[PDB]
Amino acid sequence: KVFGRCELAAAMKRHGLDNYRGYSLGNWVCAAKFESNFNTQATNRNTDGSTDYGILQINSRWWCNDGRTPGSRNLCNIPCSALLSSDITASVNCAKKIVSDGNGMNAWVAWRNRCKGTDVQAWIRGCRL
Ligand SMILES: [Cl-]
Ligand code: NA
Ligand code: NA
Repeated sequence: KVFGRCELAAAMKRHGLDNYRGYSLGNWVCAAKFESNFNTQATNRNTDGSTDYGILQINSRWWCNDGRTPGSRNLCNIPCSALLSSDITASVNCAKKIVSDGNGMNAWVAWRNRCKGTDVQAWIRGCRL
């Protein structure tokens, strides 16, 4: 599913991401835009042989099981393919676990490089929320 900006903000709000660990909603929308272009089916292979999956590009080295990442962990306890569904429940719950882990949203390279320190409110401007 390719989400619309406002449609994604509303699903993110419903699942309790707005101000989760102090990250306002526009942070999560902005991270989604640059990680997956709002596409729940996006996959990207990393140099280390791990793969990122879904709307928040959650990585198979720590967070989900894809059966092909030697010696990885599965801390969100899910097959990585669960992260590609048009329902984002699995991605959001897993993201709550990641963002609590110590580095906050710096865990998302595109967030650190493209969203951090910018006017992230712009990402939810005009949304009926
Ligand atoms: Cl933080
Ligand atoms: Na915001
Ligand atoms: Na594996």
